[PDB]
Amino acid sequence: GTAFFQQQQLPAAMADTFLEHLCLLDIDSEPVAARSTSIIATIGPASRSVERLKEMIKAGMNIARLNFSHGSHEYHAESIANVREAVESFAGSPLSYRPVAIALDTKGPGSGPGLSEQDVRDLRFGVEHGVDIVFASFVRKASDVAAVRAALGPEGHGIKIISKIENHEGVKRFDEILEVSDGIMVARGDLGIEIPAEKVFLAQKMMIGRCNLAGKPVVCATQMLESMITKPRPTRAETSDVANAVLDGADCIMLSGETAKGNFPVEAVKMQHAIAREAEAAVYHRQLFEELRRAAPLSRDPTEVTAIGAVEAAFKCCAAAIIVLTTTGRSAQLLSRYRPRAAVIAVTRSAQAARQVHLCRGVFPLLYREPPEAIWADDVDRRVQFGIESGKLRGFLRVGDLVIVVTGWRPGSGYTNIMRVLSIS
Amino acid sequence: ELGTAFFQQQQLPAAMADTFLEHLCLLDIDSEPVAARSTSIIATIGPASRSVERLKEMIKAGMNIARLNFSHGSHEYHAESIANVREAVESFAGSPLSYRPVAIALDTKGPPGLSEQDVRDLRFGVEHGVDIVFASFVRKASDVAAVRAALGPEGHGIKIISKIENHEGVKRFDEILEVSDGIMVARGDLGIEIPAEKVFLAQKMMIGRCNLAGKPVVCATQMLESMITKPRPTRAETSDVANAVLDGADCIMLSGETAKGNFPVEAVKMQHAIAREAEAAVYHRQLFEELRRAAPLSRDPTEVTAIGAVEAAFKCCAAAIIVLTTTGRSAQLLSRYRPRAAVIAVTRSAQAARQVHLCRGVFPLLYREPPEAIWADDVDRRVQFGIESGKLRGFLRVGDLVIVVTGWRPGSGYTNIMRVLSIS
Amino acid sequence: RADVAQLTQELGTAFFQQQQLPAAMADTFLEHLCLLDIDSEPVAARSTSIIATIGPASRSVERLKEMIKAGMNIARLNFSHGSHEYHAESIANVREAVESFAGSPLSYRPVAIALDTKGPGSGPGLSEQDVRDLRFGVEHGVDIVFASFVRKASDVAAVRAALGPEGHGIKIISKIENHEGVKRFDEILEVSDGIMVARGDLGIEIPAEKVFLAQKMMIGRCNLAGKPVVCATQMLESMITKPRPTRAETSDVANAVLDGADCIMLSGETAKGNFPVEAVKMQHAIAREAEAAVYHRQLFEELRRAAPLSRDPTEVTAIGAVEAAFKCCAAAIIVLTTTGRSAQLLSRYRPRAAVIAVTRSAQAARQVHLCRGVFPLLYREPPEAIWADDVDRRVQFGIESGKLRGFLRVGDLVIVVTGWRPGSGYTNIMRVLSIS
Amino acid sequence: QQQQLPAAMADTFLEHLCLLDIDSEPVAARSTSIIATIGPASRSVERLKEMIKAGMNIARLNFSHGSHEYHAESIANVREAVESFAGSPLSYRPVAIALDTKGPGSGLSEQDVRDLRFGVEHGVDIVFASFVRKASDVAAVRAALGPEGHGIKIISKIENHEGVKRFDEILEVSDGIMVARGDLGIEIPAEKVFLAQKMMIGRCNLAGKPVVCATQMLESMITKPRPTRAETSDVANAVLDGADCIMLSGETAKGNFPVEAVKMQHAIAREAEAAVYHRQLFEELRRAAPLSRDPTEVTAIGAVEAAFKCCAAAIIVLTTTGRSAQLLSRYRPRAAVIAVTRSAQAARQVHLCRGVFPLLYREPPEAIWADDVDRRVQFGIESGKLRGFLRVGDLVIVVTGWRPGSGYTNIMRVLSIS
Ligand SMILES: Nc1c(S(=O)(=O)O)cc2c(c1O)C(=O)c1ccccc1C2=O
Ligand SMILES: Nc1c(S(=O)(=O)O)cc2c(c1O)C(=O)c1ccccc1C2=O
Ligand SMILES: O=P(O)(O)OC[C@H]1O[C@](O)(COP(=O)(O)O)[C@@H](O)[C@@H]1O
Ligand SMILES: O=P(O)(O)OC[C@H]1O[C@](O)(COP(=O)(O)O)[C@@H](O)[C@@H]1O
Ligand SMILES: O=P(O)(O)OC[C@H]1O[C@](O)(COP(=O)(O)O)[C@@H](O)[C@@H]1O
Ligand SMILES: O=P(O)(O)OC[C@H]1O[C@](O)(COP(=O)(O)O)[C@@H](O)[C@@H]1O
Ligand SMILES: O=C([O-])C(=O)[O-]
Ligand SMILES: O=C([O-])C(=O)[O-]
Ligand SMILES: O=C([O-])C(=O)[O-]
Ligand SMILES: O=C([O-])C(=O)[O-]
Ligand SMILES: [K+]
Ligand SMILES: [K+]
Ligand SMILES: [K+]
Ligand SMILES: [K+]
Ligand SMILES: [Mg+2]
Ligand SMILES: [Mg+2]
Ligand SMILES: [Mg+2]
Ligand SMILES: [Mg+2]
Repeated sequence: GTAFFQQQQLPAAMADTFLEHLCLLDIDSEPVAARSTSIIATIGPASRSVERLKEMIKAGMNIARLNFSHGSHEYHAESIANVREAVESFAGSPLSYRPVAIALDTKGPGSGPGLSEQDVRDLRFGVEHGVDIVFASFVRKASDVAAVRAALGPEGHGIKIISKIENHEGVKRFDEILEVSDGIMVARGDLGIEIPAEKVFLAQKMMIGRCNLAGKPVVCATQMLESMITKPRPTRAETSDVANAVLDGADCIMLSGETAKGNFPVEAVKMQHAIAREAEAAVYHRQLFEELRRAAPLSRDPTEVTAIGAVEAAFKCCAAAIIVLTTTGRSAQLLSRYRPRAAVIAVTRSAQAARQVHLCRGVFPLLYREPPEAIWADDVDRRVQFGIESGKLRGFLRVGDLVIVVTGWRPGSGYTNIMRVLSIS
Repeated sequence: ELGTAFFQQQQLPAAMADTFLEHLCLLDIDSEPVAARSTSIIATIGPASRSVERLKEMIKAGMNIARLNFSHGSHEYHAESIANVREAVESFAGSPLSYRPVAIALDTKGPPGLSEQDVRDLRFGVEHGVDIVFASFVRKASDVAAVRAALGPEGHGIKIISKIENHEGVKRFDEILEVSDGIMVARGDLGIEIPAEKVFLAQKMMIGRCNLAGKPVVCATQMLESMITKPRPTRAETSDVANAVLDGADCIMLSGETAKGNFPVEAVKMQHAIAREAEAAVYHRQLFEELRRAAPLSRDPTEVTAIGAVEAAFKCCAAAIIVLTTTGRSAQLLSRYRPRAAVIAVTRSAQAARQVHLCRGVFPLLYREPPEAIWADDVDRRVQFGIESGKLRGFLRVGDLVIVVTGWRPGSGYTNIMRVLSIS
Repeated sequence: RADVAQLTQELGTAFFQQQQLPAAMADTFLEHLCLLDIDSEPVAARSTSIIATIGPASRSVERLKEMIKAGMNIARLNFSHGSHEYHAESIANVREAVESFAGSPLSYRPVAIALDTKGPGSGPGLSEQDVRDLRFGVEHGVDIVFASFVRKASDVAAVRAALGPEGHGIKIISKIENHEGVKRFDEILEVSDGIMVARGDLGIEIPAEKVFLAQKMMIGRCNLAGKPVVCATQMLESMITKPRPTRAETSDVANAVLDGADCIMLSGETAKGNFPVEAVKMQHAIAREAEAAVYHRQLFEELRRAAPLSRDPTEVTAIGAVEAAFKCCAAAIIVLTTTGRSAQLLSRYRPRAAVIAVTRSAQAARQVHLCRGVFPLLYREPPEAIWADDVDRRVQFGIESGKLRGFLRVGDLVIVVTGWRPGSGYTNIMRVLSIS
Repeated sequence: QQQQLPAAMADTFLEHLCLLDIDSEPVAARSTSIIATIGPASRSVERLKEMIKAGMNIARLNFSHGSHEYHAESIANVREAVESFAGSPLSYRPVAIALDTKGPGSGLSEQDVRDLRFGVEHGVDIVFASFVRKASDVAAVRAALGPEGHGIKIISKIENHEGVKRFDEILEVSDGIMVARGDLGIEIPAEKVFLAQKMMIGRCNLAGKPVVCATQMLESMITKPRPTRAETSDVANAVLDGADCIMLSGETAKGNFPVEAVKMQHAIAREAEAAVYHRQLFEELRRAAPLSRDPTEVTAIGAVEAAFKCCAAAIIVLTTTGRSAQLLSRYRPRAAVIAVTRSAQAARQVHLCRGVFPLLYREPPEAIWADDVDRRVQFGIESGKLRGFLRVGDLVIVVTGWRPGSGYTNIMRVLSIS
């Protein structure tokens, strides 16, 4: 239909140049797709009430951040329990249940060179309480990431380490840090004090670009909607900053004081949600996909090979979604690195992977709870049908849509190799 | 890894260039072609190439399609030539490393409508089971419809390749291509009907439009003309063959060179050698991107699977794309995106195996095994047949990655699956 | 590597590490972002003009001199506040601070005066207060009018009519502040001299989360049209009370420049805030960093591809001069202009080289601040007897001022743009000159 | 529209090919120079006048055949036919004389030393040096031309594997290259010659140096009045590849249709030049060309950019050595490069550069240098109007210098005709 091609900035998406793409942006072209940039909300006095956390989950919060710079272990354990109670209050309806990751933001090394003793204790607290992510403060070199990894012990092997770049050394040693990290956070607060304030945008745009190239998650953080701590609406610079972080290529956007201590935690989440949807439709996918494809090296890994085939197939038919079965989240992450316009619906039995895939843009995790079928092929199909039924319920899919389905040839992680074109019935 | 030697062969340094100009500068005469020759060779069978023994040598040299020119000879003469082609083709039906399907194409004499002789010759083609018709002097869409009507109740599966030989056919090209299975740039008559210095424009335009439409295009006439009397061609002749391949031609043709000349086998060998060199020199980076950008969005799962499979093949430098096809359509749709990987088409149809030679880079395998009771097993047996033939022919080695294209249920029109397999 | 090797041996590796030059030679926009370096220092003069609102915090002659030194190019007078007497006093103070540096072209900095109208309130047509304020502007010789709440082409015709016969030279920058203005944008831009993305009212008239789409669309269309575009409101809002801005604020300023804005504006930051000079200095520092981070390779190619073929010799000379400037990394393009038009046409192709515009018109010297990368040099000398010698004196004046201000260095290449006959509209010559 | 303008505005090379129209007639003058070998079939003064009218720009004398006396007679006949049109200076066409050496066979041969000395004594403009295989071979040819031999342009013939492999070092010291396909097709596999041709043409286009495509281009025309389909295709593809010159050997030296072979190359080259995809070509030439601090190089790119912006009918350039015209030519403008020169040798040698139309200025010098320049520019305009290049209302780009003498080009002006 003609109405379909007027929505989600589709006239601007078919432009032959970036300049004509900008000229074709339409304030009346309403976003159609689900919001793909994850929202991280920092927990605190303003957002710990189980009833308030349910409202923030409904507003769009995907990751709950625990700032270990404030509060005791007892306070953070209560935070975790309240988060989990609000999240599990929706588990009764599996087709609409939203997983929410728990991220521990460390205090940092302070005037020291290595892992502080408080960080060692907080990291072990995280492992004991099953946190999904660590936002490691003031990472300056690859050895800092190794020390965080060592402090998590043998039972914290699955925890994702997102390195916070907050100073000149972190920016200069970026490549070595990214190589050993699961992802990066552009921690603009400290970075804006450590380097000239007028240079932060260069560091942000560089790090987002390099993470997009590496296929690793990147978070844009601090003062995104700062004025919303006290005011019900943000400034023009604030909405622009959120939209530009999304247009830059950020996988996640973050709220600090806006959700931890402010008077508008639910409204700050709703504002980030509304801006991110508008900004994602305004992404010039033609140039982005082409540049991601050209820059990505050749690969002999069947997961990586299937992912680019599926993203290409998804673009060819305007697929509403790419449904992928995943154990660790990796197959969904490899689909995500090519920035498809189609939503990546990731079906998994791992509650931890379902939480952690929120770090990857455009990945919508679905927690599958059923015990395995006796016939593996039937078990794979029930999970694909679960993705279709959830997608229909959530508005991602309709009858007649085309979907790309990504599976593997055998059980277990690391064997994704099949891409199938499916029509929604 | 694949090794430094791997990335110096088949013009791979020139393939990674960021501009077409840089790509030309990086072409290396020492960079040897490794992939199998993907542009099919059509050889005209006449007095100089009719014998069963000569035909076996032409098949070994690379002939994929045998052309019978109905402007010369009689029905009896061409029936004997067809029988000799089939005898030479079936002489290799043992050793699978030598058995190659060979299509039979009937080139009509030409025309106020369809000529009485054309109606009789087209009827002869149906009775003798020809695979293709090269229809002479097609000027408009109604000319194709007349040839289509003459292919009668039994020959609707025969491919009609319209020969564009005059100003009217060039001007009415879009309407002709829409109703034809493919096109032949018949340069001989075209060079007399329009100024000789304009033929290259017509050739480049028609090849481009056929590539865009995803339909086969043949470059024909005087490609190696001097080889009718001389054992080696001129510098202009080898250049013409290489440039037809670089232009985007699916097939290249030999007329008098193989029908009446003194070096028919040498002419086939020469076209084979040039085509291999020219295919490695194709700038796939720009070609694939432009084919992709110009091709409209599709909701046909075969077309969607094909672009996914070609993208996947480039990503891992796949040795081949193995496709299961009954009519040849799934292989044709893979072929339109010009993959560097060979498209191994496994089929139970002898006709589809011969006809897919019209599509660049499609290597047909005719499968004769009895069907398995379980369809999923029958599919795996043909996929393994393609891998084993590929290993035997030199396309594949253990540890290689291949892309496998199949459908979700039996029958034609359901291709929707692309799998990345590691060769064991 | 080979398309920079000889110039790298000549100019040195240090030259090619500054002003984001490694990021500028990238083959993709993605590679360009990856190559951005916080240690790559900006070298070029700041090309995006700063508009500062003059009010209670920035009215004094002494404060205004500090603001001019900090980088203020255009003084905005908001006719929504104050009286005619109040704004006349502000204009006189701006002119006194500006003329305190008139002693030498090396210290002179021309500053435009812009009148921002109150608007039509609930009225469809021009308000009676606007008619009086517009006549005040003509009587006080303002250079620009920022016309509030423009909704259609007839609104700009009404503003033009209210300026009378003596306000023909005044530039009209239409403020787009509502849904109707955005929808009728093309018809408004066609009759306006430029546009202002008035985000404050626009953010109330349309959903706040859609303002960035309107800003990016309008900046793109103005860049395509070759007309000035201003990004305005809340750019450094927190600097009204704090000495440093938020991370969102510096990002917003950098992104307005990266979007293609010719001017950036400060409102309460300079009108009523505690850090007016610091707000101007902050916009100057961010704009210099953001201009070096512009991906000129894609920008110039896209401006070329989108611009139609032209038979106007000024337009033809401008693209030839911008192409020549990029080829040799020219330090500047010196252009002779009467109305500012030849400098504007150079400016639409976004050269990295500074456009030094030599003019005798004091008004054109002030108004060219609306065009990104145009540095106005007012020529005060009496005309020579021979026209060709007058032109050469003006060109040498640009070179000597450029050397003294640091734009030009010995060994640099400059591109010189002149005409064949006197008078406006005859630019047709481009010359490559080596600085000795 | 004419001259493949619908195909020229295409956004992709594929769509450009699809838009090629056999009814879109070429309008611009033929840019690719034709080199014709002068021999028994083309030696007469009367035959040479018809070859000049057919389009011959450079006369090649093959020193593998004939004697010094024979070639001197051929040179005299070429000069007599060329000067028969000098009465009308606005339409006179200069013709270069090129000496093709015999070669080294089994250093520089003693016969080559004598033939090169003959060339200097007879004022040849170009040397096509046979079997160049390294930079030292070019230096030997340069030495054999003596102190009174720097004026002659050395075009190195690449005819074997070593020449192809050491191409970059040969191109660096040569004025240009000839893809000598005859010997190259015997020295390397015949099916690889197209790779060597396309690589060498690309590298010469990148270097901004002339490249000639030679041998068997219209071979069948030695005995037949019309060429084969492969032959016309080969000529068109050499032009589409980026060749500055195309050559006729036996077709003009010993064949039954020498004038027809020249006419055929002229007709094909005009069609192929209009089918060049300038959008991609200019962008790639610009991107690949290095940054430069030379004002001639800087003015050249500015002028070519300005010409495309207004669809300029021509770029009129004043040149002493031909260098300013060569630097304009390397950017492949669609606009004709009309090179107004006082040097007769420069007017002949500039035929090696695609799209350069040489004009010999034979009017008296004006008193004011500034006045003298304007008359050389008006000369270009009057010749252009007479030859069909220009019409009243057209836009031209004029490339002049700031001071007399070679090496000072730095000015580009946009001028409206009449
Ligand atoms: N040139 C010719 C070609 S063609 O250009 O390759 O089409 C084909 C043929 C002949 C040609 O002369 C014959 O003489 C001939 C005689 C008797 C039976 C059959 C043929 C024949 O097929
Ligand atoms: N923010 C303000 C702005 S604006 O937002 O930058 O336009 C402008 C002004 C004021 C602001 O506070 C005043 O208080 C003011 C008082 C008395 C006379 C004139 C002004 C004035 O022009
Ligand atoms: O993204 P991961 O962790 O590699 O998971 C992909 C795996 O998921 C599957 O699709 C389903 O496997 P399971 O039945 O073990 O969940 C496998 O075939 C595939 O290897
Ligand atoms: O190219 P075609 O003619 O559509 O053939 C493709 C068909 O081949 C298959 O892959 C295998 O089908 P069969 O088992 O019937 O041969 C089908 O699933 C698919 O529809
Ligand atoms: O940019 P404008 O307004 O068209 O002015 C450019 C004009 O300036 C000049 O360079 C010099 O003109 P004047 O002698 O009138 O100052 C003209 O040749 C040219 O037409
Ligand atoms: O093309 P070349 O060899 O560099 O020389 C072109 C020369 O032509 C001029 O425009 C005019 O020079 P002349 O007075 O010597 O004819 C010079 O200014 C310029 O240096
Ligand atoms: O730690 C952070 O979030 C910061 O410094 O911005
Ligand atoms: O019929 C043909 O093949 C021709 O005319 O070239
Ligand atoms: O008028 C203004 O400046 C605004 O609305 O932002
Ligand atoms: O010498 C030549 O010209 C050749 O061999 O092609
Ligand atoms: K912290
Ligand atoms: K025939
Ligand atoms: K106002
Ligand atoms: K010779
Ligand atoms: Mg911090
Ligand atoms: Mg014919
Ligand atoms: Mg307003
Ligand atoms: Mg030779």
